[PDB]
Amino acid sequence: SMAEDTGVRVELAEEDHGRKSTIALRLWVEDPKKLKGKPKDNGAIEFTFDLEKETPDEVAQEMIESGFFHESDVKIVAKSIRDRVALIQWRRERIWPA
Repeated sequence: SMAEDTGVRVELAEEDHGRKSTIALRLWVEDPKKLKGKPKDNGAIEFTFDLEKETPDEVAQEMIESGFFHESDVKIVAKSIRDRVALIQWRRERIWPA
């Protein structure tokens, strides 16, 4: 589905140089009214994401298993990661090459 403002932000922690399989990301809650479970506010959740081996759904599920979000918000977390990773991959394939 089209990218949207889900209430959950996912953004780069540093520039993507395109040379490695991993990128460094940060996730935080921008609008808690859009979540069924209201999390503790301990700041951004940092994480490295492997573009070759990992999916947005697996990382979202690991965040549920770690207690960061309510299980009824898993689809919102997964979509927020997916929207950001799709932009990173577009740039690697369609902009970054000479």
